[PDB]
Amino acid sequence: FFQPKDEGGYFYFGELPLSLAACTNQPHIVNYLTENPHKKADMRRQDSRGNTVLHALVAIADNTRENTKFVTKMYDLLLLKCARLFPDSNLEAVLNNDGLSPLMMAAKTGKIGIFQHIIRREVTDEDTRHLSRKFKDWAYGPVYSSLYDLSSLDTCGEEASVLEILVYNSKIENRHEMLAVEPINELLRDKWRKFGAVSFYINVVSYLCAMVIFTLTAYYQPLEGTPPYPYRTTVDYLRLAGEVITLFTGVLFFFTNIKDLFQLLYFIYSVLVIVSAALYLAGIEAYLAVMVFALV
Amino acid sequence: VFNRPILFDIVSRGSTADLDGLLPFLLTHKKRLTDEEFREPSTGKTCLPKALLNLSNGRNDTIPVLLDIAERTGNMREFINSPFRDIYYRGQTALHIAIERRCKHYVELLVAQGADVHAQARGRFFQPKDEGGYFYFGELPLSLAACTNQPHIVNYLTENPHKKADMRRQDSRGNTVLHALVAIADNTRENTKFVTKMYDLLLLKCARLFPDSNLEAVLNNDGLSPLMMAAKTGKIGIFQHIIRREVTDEDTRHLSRKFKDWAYGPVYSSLYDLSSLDTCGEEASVLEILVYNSKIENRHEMLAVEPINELLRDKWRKFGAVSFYINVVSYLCAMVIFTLTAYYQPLEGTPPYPYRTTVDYLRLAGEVITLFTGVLFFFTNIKDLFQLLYFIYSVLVIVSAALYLAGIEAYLAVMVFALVLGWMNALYFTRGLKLTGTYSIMIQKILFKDLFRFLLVYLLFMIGYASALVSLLNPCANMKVCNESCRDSETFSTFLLDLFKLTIGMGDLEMLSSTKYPVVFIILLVTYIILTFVLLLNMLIALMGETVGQVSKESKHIWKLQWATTILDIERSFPVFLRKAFRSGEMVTVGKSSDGTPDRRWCFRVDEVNWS
Repeated sequence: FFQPKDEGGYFYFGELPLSLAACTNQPHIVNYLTENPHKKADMRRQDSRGNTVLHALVAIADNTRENTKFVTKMYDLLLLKCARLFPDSNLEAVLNNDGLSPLMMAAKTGKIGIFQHIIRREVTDEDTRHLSRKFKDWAYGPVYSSLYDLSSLDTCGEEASVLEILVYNSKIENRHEMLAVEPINELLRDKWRKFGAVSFYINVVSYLCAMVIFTLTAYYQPLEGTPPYPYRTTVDYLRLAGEVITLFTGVLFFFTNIKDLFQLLYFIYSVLVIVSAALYLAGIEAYLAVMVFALV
Repeated sequence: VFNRPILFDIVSRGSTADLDGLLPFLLTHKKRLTDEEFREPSTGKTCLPKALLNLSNGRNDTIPVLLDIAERTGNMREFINSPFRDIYYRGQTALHIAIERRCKHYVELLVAQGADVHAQARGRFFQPKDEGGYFYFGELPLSLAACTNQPHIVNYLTENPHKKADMRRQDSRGNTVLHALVAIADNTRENTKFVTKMYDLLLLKCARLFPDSNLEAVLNNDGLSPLMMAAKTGKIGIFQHIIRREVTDEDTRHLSRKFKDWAYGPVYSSLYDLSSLDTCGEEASVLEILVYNSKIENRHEMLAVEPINELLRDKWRKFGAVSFYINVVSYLCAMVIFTLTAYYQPLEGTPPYPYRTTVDYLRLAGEVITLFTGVLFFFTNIKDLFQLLYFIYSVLVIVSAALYLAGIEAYLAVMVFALVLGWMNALYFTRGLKLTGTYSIMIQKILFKDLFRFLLVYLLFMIGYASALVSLLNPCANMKVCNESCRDSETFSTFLLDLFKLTIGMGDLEMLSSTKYPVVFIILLVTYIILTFVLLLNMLIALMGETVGQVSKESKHIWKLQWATTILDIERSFPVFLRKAFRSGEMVTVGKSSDGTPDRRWCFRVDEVNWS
């Protein structure tokens, strides 16, 4: 009954009385259970699913106005609580059984509201503001040089950066809309005007050149039967230099997909180029038949 | 006192408790606080700007004490003039910072002791946002208060029982406070409201205090009027307001734009001025920059203002359609005459110059006026020193003239180029009446982008597959079974010809079963031709069907844009000083005090209807 609604469950709050009060929006109960002149619980202890109260709080979050308002401030309340009462580490760093951050789980299931808020929020009182996200640098009248943090936004597959789950593994109804947030939409242009178009154009021009070279080596072959390996003369150096770089493109696109252990087509390309390489190494009839498959 | 850091700490704290009794040391060791070593040489900031940079509630009450110290040295001038020196923050006398933080008290003091009412901080930080700049206000303290919307500061700096600045002095970019005020103007409600009235405030100020000339007349380094710069960057709001505004109090209303003539109940014969609206390239009239040089996101919308939209019709119903029809009919006649002289020529070889008989007077009279149209369209574009096509027309007509003057063979070859290119240019007139020129919209996308890239990629596809097939005859032995005319050969490219003939989506090529001739060749051929000839062109057909629904405003908009372009160049083609449109107006004292010109002060009259 307490599992999420995709495992036959009816309501999943987090299997913890503290989180049970949290999701159900009973702040006074939270203040009591966190601290009271008796037994008291720490939001430290995660659940039987790897989650602590924050992750749960994100789970049952929704996008309707009501299911954003209260949860927004409740999250910050409990965060500041854990901060003050544990002013050495932070709660945000703790990961679930899948090792995801609460921000990560916010991204995956596409919870717009809580994510849109957690990306901006800054701690006003500088007493302990050392967990804020948005900063300030200077305001010369009408222009604020605002400064957005990036610490789990981009590390290229080293700690499951959020942008990765946004781009590759996301099949989310709100995947598009979430990208409209400032420090992501801008980061697109930032990675674009540098290292964005340069390598893209390099790759497209090199690919077109390789394909035209394969066409070249195709049309200038000895025709009318008998395809053995004829490389013995200077004019055949052209075909030799074309086929070696053909096999080179093959092994390169092979290495591209073996590192994954339009995502396999360029690999089947390499497979057929290797078929061609073997068949031409044999140098027997009915063996150029795969060169045409490779070209097409 | 002991170092630059200690005093910076003292002042950033905000209490002179650590500064008291330091001035007798300063005088003791002749330490003049003006000295530069107490400035971090990275930029040059001194005690005062570092002080004012830190502000609690608007009061860091050691500042007057520090200035007392400066006068204990006996120096304020060197002190209060300590401009920042680098490429990021250049100049920027402390007064700029004080005004930016907006504590009119410290403003009062600094100005009273007297800093300067001029410091042109040209640090790249202060450039516009298209030269790496972050904020461009106008390099003048007065304009700095203006843009930042601090009216009281404006009243103080304009006039006060001390040094005071005149909005006369332009910037290091040719601009005075009005031009700047237009620069940082925007189109959002907020960035229109305050700037609207601030502009009028400062304008009336300059008027009253300089009631001989006007500020509006002063031009920037590019010689543009503030109204001009408003037009160019497409600032709708400030422009829409400056075109209507009229000075209510007739004491000095001799700068207003809209006037009144009579109101017979519900009809007001309102009268809009035109003094920088139209002079045909003599003083950079605003309509010119609106029509020719404008590539503005709001170029269309700004035209919706009354005394411009009406002026279109005004120049249309007179001198608008007459010369347009004259030009189109004369052009069609010239082209049909060139066709005439083309078809009636001596054929079957031998094109010398045969003009010796009466029947050849027809060809002579046709070719002379052909060369005349050529030299005319040549003169059209040489005055510029569908804007060069009619000139390349003339170039090729002159090629034809020279080649026929030679009268040798292979020399009529350019007459056909001339005829075909002229009948292509026939589209230039075919963009006016009857909603002609709709194609001229869609050709903007299909010829340059869509059909272009499609034909490129498809040609590459088919040539690659052609190499494939011409290499795919040796196994699957040489046979290309006769189509539904190259036979097995090795020459150079006849393959490509007959193969393209095959690729023609002409007749649904034969089907096979129990293969005897090339076996795996046919399946590749059929799947490829299905790919390219059942999807690609269909991809493009669907692309057309979806892209055609983009015409929203650019039908009437490109229609009146044609109006603008054509009509205005028409005016630009013949003597405008002749009796033309944009008629006269009411006489002096309601037609004087030049933003333009004589007592008539040429205006237009629009008859509005309203009930109230």
